[PDB]
Amino acid sequence: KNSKIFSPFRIIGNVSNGVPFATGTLGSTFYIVTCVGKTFQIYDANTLHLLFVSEKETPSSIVALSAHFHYVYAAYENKVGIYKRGIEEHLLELETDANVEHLCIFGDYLCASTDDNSIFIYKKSDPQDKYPSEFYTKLTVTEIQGGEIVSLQHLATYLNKLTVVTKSNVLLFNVRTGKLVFTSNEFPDQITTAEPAPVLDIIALGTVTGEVIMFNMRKGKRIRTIKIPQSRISSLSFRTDGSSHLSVGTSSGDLIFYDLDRRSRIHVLKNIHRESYGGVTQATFLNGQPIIVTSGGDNSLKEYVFDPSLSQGSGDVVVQPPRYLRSRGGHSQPPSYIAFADSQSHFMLSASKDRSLWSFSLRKDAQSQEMSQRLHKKQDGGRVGGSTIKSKFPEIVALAIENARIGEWENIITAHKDEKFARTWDMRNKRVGRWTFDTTDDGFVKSVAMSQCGNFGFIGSSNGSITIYNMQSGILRKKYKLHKRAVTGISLDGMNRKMVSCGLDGIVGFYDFNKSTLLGKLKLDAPITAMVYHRSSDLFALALDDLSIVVIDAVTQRVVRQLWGHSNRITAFDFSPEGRWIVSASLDSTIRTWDLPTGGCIDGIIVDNVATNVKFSPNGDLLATTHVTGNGICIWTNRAQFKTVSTRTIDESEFARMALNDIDFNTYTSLEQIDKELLTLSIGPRSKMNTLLHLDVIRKRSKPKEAPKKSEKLPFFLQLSGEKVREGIAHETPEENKFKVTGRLGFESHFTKQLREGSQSKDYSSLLATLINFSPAAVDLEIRSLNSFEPFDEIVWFIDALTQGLKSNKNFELYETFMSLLFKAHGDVIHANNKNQDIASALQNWEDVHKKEDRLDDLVKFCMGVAAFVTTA
Amino acid sequence: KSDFKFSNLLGTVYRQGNITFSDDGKQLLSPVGNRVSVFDLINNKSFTFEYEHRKNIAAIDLNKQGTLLISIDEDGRAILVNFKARNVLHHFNFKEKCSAVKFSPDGRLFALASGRFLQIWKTPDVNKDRQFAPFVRHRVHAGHFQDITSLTWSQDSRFILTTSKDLSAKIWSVDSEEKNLAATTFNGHRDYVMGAFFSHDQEKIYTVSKDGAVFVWEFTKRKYSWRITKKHFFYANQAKVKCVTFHPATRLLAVGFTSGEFRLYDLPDFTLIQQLSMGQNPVNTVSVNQTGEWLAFGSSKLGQLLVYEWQSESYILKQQGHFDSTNSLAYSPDGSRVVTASEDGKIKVWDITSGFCLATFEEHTSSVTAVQFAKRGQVMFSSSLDGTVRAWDLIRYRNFRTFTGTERIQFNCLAVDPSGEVVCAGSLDNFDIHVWSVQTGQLLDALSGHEGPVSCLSFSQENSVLASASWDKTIRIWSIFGRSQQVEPIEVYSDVLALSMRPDGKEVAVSTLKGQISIFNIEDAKQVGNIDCRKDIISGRFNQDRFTAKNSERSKFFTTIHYSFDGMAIVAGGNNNSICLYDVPNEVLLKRFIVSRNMALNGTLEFLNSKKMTEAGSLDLIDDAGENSDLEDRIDNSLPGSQRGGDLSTRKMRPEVRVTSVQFSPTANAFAAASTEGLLIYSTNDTILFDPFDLDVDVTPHSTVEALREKQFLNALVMAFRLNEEYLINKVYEAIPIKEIPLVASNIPAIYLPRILKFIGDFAIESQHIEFNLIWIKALLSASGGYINEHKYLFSTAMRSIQRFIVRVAKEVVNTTTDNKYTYRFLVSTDGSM
Amino acid sequence: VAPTALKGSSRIIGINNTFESRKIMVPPHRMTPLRNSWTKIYPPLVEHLKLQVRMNLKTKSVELRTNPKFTTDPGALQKGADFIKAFTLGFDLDDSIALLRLDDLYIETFEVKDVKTLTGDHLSRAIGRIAGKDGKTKFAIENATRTRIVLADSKIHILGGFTHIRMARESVVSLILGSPPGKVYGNLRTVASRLKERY
Amino acid sequence: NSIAIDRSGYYMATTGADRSMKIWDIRNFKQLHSVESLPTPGTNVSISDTGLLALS
Ligand SMILES: [Mg+2]
Repeated sequence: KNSKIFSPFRIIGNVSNGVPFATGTLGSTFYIVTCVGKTFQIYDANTLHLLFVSEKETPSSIVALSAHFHYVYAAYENKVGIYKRGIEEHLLELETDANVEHLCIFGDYLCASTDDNSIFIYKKSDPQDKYPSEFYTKLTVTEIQGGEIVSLQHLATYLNKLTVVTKSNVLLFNVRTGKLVFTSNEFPDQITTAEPAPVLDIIALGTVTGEVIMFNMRKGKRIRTIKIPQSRISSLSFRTDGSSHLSVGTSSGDLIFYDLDRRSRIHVLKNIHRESYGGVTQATFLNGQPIIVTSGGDNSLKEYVFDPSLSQGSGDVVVQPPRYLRSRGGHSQPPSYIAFADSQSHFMLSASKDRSLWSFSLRKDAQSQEMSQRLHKKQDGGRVGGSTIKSKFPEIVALAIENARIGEWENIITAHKDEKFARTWDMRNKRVGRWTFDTTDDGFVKSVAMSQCGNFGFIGSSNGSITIYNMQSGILRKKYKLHKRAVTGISLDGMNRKMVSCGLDGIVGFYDFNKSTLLGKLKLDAPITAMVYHRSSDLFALALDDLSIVVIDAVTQRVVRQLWGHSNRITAFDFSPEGRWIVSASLDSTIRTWDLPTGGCIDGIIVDNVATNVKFSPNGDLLATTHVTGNGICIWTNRAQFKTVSTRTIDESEFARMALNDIDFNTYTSLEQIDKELLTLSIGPRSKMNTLLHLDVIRKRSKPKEAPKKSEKLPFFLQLSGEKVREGIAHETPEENKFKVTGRLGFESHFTKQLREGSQSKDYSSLLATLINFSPAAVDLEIRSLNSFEPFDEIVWFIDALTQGLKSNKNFELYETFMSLLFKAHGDVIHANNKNQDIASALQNWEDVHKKEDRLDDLVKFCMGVAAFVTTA
Repeated sequence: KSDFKFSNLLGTVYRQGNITFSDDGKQLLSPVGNRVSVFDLINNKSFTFEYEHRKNIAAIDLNKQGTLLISIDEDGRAILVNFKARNVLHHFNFKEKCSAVKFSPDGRLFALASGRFLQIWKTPDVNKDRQFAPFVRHRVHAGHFQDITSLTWSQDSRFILTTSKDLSAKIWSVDSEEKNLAATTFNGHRDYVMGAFFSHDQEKIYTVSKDGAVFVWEFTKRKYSWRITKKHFFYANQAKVKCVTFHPATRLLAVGFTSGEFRLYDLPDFTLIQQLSMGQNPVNTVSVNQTGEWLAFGSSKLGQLLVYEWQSESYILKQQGHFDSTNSLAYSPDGSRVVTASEDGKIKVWDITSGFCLATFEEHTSSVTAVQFAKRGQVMFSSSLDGTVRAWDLIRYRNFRTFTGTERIQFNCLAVDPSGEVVCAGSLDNFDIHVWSVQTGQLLDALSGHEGPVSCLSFSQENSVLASASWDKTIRIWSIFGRSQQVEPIEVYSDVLALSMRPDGKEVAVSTLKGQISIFNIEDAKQVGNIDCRKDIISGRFNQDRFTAKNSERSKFFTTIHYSFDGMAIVAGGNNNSICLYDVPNEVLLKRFIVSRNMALNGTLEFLNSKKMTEAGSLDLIDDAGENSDLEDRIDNSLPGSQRGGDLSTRKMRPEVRVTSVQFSPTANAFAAASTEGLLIYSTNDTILFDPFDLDVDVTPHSTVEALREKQFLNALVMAFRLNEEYLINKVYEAIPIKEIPLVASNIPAIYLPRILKFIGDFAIESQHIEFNLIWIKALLSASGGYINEHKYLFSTAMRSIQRFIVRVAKEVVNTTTDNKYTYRFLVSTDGSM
Repeated sequence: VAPTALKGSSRIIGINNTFESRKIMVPPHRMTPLRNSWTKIYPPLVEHLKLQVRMNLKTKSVELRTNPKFTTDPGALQKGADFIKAFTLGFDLDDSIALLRLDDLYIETFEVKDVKTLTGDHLSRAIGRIAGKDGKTKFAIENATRTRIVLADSKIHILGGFTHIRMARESVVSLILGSPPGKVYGNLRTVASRLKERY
Repeated sequence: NSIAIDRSGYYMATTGADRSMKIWDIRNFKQLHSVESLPTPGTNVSISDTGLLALS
C-alpha cells in the first residue's frame, strides 16, 4: 500500500465534513477549528485564511472537537488527542472499547462521554499544567438515572459541576466527588442540542419537535418556551454584543433569529445549507461581536453580520436583516474531472457531480474560486432559450485547457452528460464563455481537445463525427467523418500537423491537419476508451477494453509498448511530464506506475477507494488524484524528484496477495580506463594541467596592484600560532642519525620517504598515487625540493617514477606536466651532468616510453586535416 | 529539440545580501538579484538554481552538511531547497524584514533575526518526505528594542549572540534550562552594533559598533560579571564599519568600511595584518572560509565579488558584473566564450562553464552597442555611440585598428564580412551605411538609398551580400562585391527593427513593429513565410503607467531575433517579459519562456495589486529614500528626463525587464539572452526527457545489454539510439572494442549519424577517454565524410563541438608532450660544462 | 571561568638534549646574556610549566626538575629543556619563548662539514655565502622560509615549523655546495609565495 | 530621544536610549529625579498645562 514514488501530502478544497466546528479565542482574535474526515483545519475568523492543519491523519474519523486557547482536542474512536499548533502534544487513551462521542473542557478537568453512557474524567497532574493528562475517575449514568447522553456542558460559576444533558432530561454531576447533586424533571420530547446562555444558571435546550427551552438549573424550573412547529433544532447560540438575540438552527437548513426581550422574530435566513447534507450543523455567535458563523455538511463555511440599525432612534425595533459577509467552500460531491490550469502548480480545475466547476489553488486556499456560469449576451441579438429558473449546467464529463492565448479569448472546452454540445470557459475571467460548439450529427459529446496554439477546438461525437471550431469566433471550419462508432479521444501534435483519433470501434486514424488527409489507419483488437497524447515525445497511450494500455508512436504509426496486469477497467491515466512514466488507475482499487523504457510496472498502490482520475503536475513535483468518495482532492509528492527510483519490475504475485544496479537506476559511470594501451587523462578538472605549467604568471596577475600596508609590530610566527584544520604542505609534521641533504631519518617528509621506499621496492605506484593528490602549489614545491646534488639519487628516482607512470597510460598529462616542471627547476643540473650514467640511463628509459606516445599527435593532426576540410569544402 | 531549461546566469556575480562559503571551502554561494548562484572554484564549474523569488534576495545560509539551503528575500519570504537535488522543499513567509539567517553548527536549528524578535526554528530533515508544515518552531525571543542587525552562533550550538540597532548586544541560550548561564545585556556602544562574536575558548566576547569601536568582554572580578577589559578603535576618518566577520580559530577580524576599504585585525592584540581598497563603493558583505584563509567580499554598487587569500596576498577571484547594462552578446565561433557590451563602455568576455570575466577592455568612451566576431574567431569588432568602430585581436588583446566616420556619427549596428576584410556600420542619425576596409582602415564607401535610419545589418556567410533594414519600411540587398554594384529593395508593411540571415545565405527574417517575423528569399526577393507574434508576446504594466497592459502598445514587437544554426528555428526577444522560440518551416510557437519573475523590475507583471493605490496613487511610486538612515542613500543625483545611458541612480525609475539580444550556441543546443539581470543561458543539456526514435516492442534496455553480451555491437549501438537514452548510449559506446570500431562506424545507418556526432562532442569535452574518442572520430569522418559534406547545416553544431574538443584539449596535450620532446633532446645532445 | 565555557619528544633536533631532572650546559659566550636575560627566563618556566629551576654556578649549567606535587603536564620538563637550549644555541629570547608558546616549532642543527669537507678559506667563503654582505642573504632566507637562523661560525641552527625549516635547510646547503646565487634568491621568491598559499 | 518643558519653564523631562528618564530643574540646573530603569526606552515625553507628565 506504501508507494516508493508517491506519498500523501494533503486534501485540497475540503472545508468542513459536517462535524460541529469549534471556536477558540486567542486574545482579541477568534479562530475556527473544522473537521475534514481524518484531519482538522484551523481557520482565522477575521479573514477565513487557513492557518494550521494536523500533521498526521488520525487512525479513525474525528467525532468531536473542542478548542481552548492554543490547545485543540480531537476525539476519535476511544482516544482523545491534544494538539497545539497542529502538532500532537499528548494522547489521552481511554480504557474501554466504547467510542467517545462528546467532549468538554472546563478548567483543569477534561470530560469524555462514551457511547455506553459512561463519562470519563481526566485532571491536571499539577495546577499550572497546561492540559489535563492524569486519570481522575469515571462516572456512569444508568438508564434509571437518564437516557443517552446528548452533550456535556459546563455552566459558569459552578464549582466542579458538569451539566450532563440526556435525551430524557438534564443531570448535574459533581466531578470532584462524583455524586449526582440534582436530576431535572423529565422532558416529554427528545432533546437534541444544548447551549449555555450568557445569562447565569440558564441553559438552552433544543428538542426534536421545534421547542427551545431556557431551563434554569438553579431553580430547577422552565423559564421560557419557544415553538418552531415542524422543525428539528440542530444548533443554538446567543448574541453577546449587548442585544438579547438567539439564533436557532434547523436540520432543514434554515437559520432563525429571535429577540428575547421583544418576543419576536428578527429574520429568517433560508436554505443557507442544503437540507440533504444535514442543514445547519453548527451556528455560533462570536463572543461579543455582531457576526455569526455557520457551517453544514455541504462542505461550506459561511459568516453573516448584523449591520447597525438605520433608525436614529428605537434602533432595537428596526433591525437590519443579516448580511452575507464571507465564506469558503468546496464541492458537495466527489469531483468527476481534474486538470492542471497552469504550467506551474498554482491552479487546478475541478468538476463534480454537483453541477459546479471550481478553480482550486494549491499554493493557497484563499485563492480558490468558483467559475461563474453567467452567460454572455448573444451577438446576434436573439433571445437565449433557457428555463427562467436558474439551474447549474450538467456535470462535466470531459475537459481540455490551453494557455497559449489566455486572456485573449476562451481557452477551455467542457462536455456535459447527455448534452449535444460543448460549452466554453475563460480561465482569466473565471466565467463561462460566449461560444457553444455543436456536434452537428445529432450525437452527444464524448471527446474535447484543443490545439496547442489555442485557436482550434475539436469535439468528438458519439456518432463518429469530429468537428473543428475556431475558439476566437466560434465558427465551424472543418468536419472529419471516419469512425462509425463513438470517438473517445482526440489530440493534435505540437506542430499542428498530425492529428490522431480513437473510437469505440477500436480504430485509430492518423490525419494531417494542414492538408486534411487521412495519413493511415490502424485497427486494434479491443474497443478504445481513453487517450492521452504526450506532445514532447509524440507517444500516446490508449486504455483498451481488454485491460491493456497500448503506447503508439504517432510519427511511425506502430505499437511500441503494451502494458498488462490490470484486473479491471482503467478509469484514468496520465503521462509523466518528461515522457517516461504512465500512472494509471483501475477499478481493482490500485494505482500502477509503468516504466515506458522497460515496459513493466515499477510501483503499485492499493487505495481504499477507487481512483477516478490521476494527473501529474507539468513540473513533475505533484500528483493529484480524485476518488469515488471524498469531496476533496488527494495531493501526492513525486519522490522521484529528490532521489532516483529503482526500475526493477514489481512482484505481481506479492502485489496480488496484498489485495546491473546501474541499469536499474538508469545511470552509468564511465570506467577509469577502457583498456590498458588506450591513453587517458586524469579524473579531475582539466585546468590542473594549465595551472601547473603557468603557476607563476597566474600568481603574478593575482597580486594586488598596490602593496598592503601592514603594522610594523607583527608576530613573526603568526601563521603557525593558530589556535585549534589547514592541510597545506606548510602544515606538515615529521613521522617517526647522520645529517642528509634530502632529509635526516625521522625528520624527512612523507614524499621523500615514498620516493626512497619506491626506489628500493622498484615500484613507485604509491608515490605516483600521492603525486596526483597534491595541490598544484604542493607539486611545484616538491619538484623544486628534489636534491640536485651528487650522486643525484633523488632526481634519478623521480624520472623513474614518472617513467613507470607513462607505462600505465593513465593520467599521462599530469606525468608530462610533472616532467616539464622537473626541467624547469632542474634543467641546468641535468644539462651539466648529462654524461653521468645515472641521469642518462633514466632519461633514456623515459624517452623510450615517451617515444611510444606519438600516436596521439597523428590522430589529432588527421582529424583537423579532415574536420577543417569537411566543414569547409 | 525544444526542451530548454535555465542553466546559469552570467554577467552578474553579486547583487546584494550576504555571501557564504560552502563548508568544505570549495564552493561559493553568491546572491545574484532574484536567484542564487554557486561557483565551484576548484573544479571551474558553476550553476544558478532554477527556483526564483518574487523579490531580491536579502539573506542566505547553507548548513554544514551541505544538504539544505535557505534563502530569504527582502519581504521575509523564505524558500528551502535541497542542495544536492536542486529542488524546492518548501516556501515560508516570516512576515517581516528578515535581516540575517544562520544555521546552527550542529545542524539541528537555525535562527532568524526578524525585526526586534529572534526566532529559532527546527530544521526539517532532508531525507524525510515533504509535508504541509515542515518547519517546527522552537522559540521566539523578544528582548531587543529595535531591529536586529546580525546574530552569531556559539560553536557548541548552545548560545546565540544578537546585535541590534539599540546600541546593545545581547546573549541568549537555546536551551531553556541554561538560561541562567547567559541572560546578560551588553551596552556601551555609541552607534549600532554590527557584530558580536565568541572567542575560541568561548570565554571572551568581542562586540563591534558601526563607529569603529571593538570591545573585548571578559568575565572577571570588579563578584564576577562581564566587563570591558580592553577597547580598540578604528581610526577611519569618515568611513563607517559596514560588515564585520570573526574567525575564532585564527583570530582573524575582517572589517569592511563604507569607504570601500577593509581591514584584517588579529584579536585581541589588535595588530593590523593588512588593509586594502577594492573601490570607492561600500563593502556590503564579508565572509570567511571555514579554515579561515579565504575571505569573500561584496560591494553592491558595481556588483564586485572579491575572494582574497590574505596569507599569500593573492586574488583567487576578482569579478565585477553588469546590471541593466548588457546591450549585446556574441558567442565565440566555437562556443567557448561569450562577449558582452555595456553602457559603461567595457567589453567583457565571460567563460560559460566557470561564469567569470576572463578579460575586460575599457577603450570605448561611450556605450558599446553591438559586438560581432569574424568568421575566423581570432578577431572581434565592437561599435559604440562614441562614434567609432574598433577591431580587437583576442590573441594579444590589442585594439589593432579603429574606424571612425568623417561626420562624427554614432553607430548602433555593425556587420563584418566573412573574409574579415570589410566592416559595415549603420547609424540612427545619418541614414547611410558606412563601409571600411579592415586592412587599411580607410572609409571605402558610404552606401546610400535609405530614407530612414538603419536599424540592423548582416552579411550572408555564403553569398556575401549585405542585407540592411531601416525604419523606412524597407529592406535593401546590396551586392557590394563584384564589378557592378546593385541594390534590390523589398518593401514591408511596417518599421523593421531586427534582421537575421540564414546560414545558407538564401533567406532573411525581419521583425517588424507590427509584431511580425517575415521571411524573404534573397535571390527571388519574394516573401516565403510569415509568423504572427503580437499575441504571444507577454508585456507587463509598469507601476507608473495609466493604461492597461492589454491596451498597451509599448512593446508588442521583437527587437532582436536569431536563427538556429540548423536553420529551422527562430529565437526572438524584445523590450518585454518573454523570449519566444518559433519554428520556421511550420510557423508555429515551439515554446515561450518568461525572462523574469521579480517585482523589483518594473515590467514583470501584467496585473498589479489593487491594494497599492490610495487617493494619492500607487504606493510604490512614493519615494522613501529619506527614510534611509545613511546620507548616501538619501542623496538623489537623478536627472529629470533621463531614460538610459546612465547609472541606476540617474534614471530615478525602476529598471524594466527587457531582452536586448539573443543568440544560439554554435556548439551546443542552447541559447543565451542578454537582459537587465544578465545573460540567461537556457540549455538542453540535462535531457531527462524520454524522446525515443523509431521504437519497436523488441527494443528494450534489457535487450541491448544482451546484444552487447552476445557481441552484436552494431545492433547494440543502433538499439541504443532508438531508445535515445544517454546512460544506455554511454555504456554501449565504451564497451565496443578497438578492433571493432572501424567496422561499426562504416555500418552506422546514416539517419543516426547526427546523433552519434553530437554525443561524441558533448562526451569528449569532459571525458577522460581521449584516445578512445579520437579513434572513433577518425573512424566516423573517414567513413562518412562525404555524407557530412553534402548536408552541412544539419551537422554544423555537432561538427564545431568536435573541432572544439580536438583544438582545446587534444591539441593542448600534444603541445605539452612535443615541447618536452625538444626540451629532452636539447639537454642530452648538447654539451654542458664549466 | 566564563558562564559560556565549553564542556617527551624533543622539539630540537640534531642534538640529544635529554621526579625527573634535565641539565643544560651554557657555553661561556652566553653567560652574560643569560645573566641580564635571567630575570625574564625563569618566570615562564616556574609559572606556566610549573618546573623547578636551578643553574649551577660551579658547573655553569642550567638544571631543571619536574615537581611531583605541582607539575601537571608530563611534557613540560622536555619543553622547558628545549626552551633553555634555544637560548643556549644563540636565538634571541623572544624567538626562544616561541618554543614554549607553540607546539609545532623545531630547531634543526647541522654543520658545514656535514654538507661538504671545506677548510681554510674555502670554509670561510662558504660561511660568507650563507651570511652575505651585511647578512642580506641570511636575512632573505629567514623572511622567505619564515624561520630564524643563527649562523654561529660554521654551526647553523634553524628555528621554525617543519616544512619551513626543510626549505630553509635546502637554501643553506645549496649555498654551501656553491650553487650560483640566482637559484638561491630566485627560488627563494617562489618558495616564499608557494608556502603561504591554500593551493 | 525626547525632551519636554512645562508651561512655567521651570521643569524639564528628558528620556534617553539608556532606558532612563530624568526630570531637571532648568531654573537652577539641578537634577531632581532619575528613573534609572524603565521596562523599555521611552520614545516621547510631554507635559500638560496642569503639570501631568506623560510617557510613551
Ligand atoms: Mg557593367
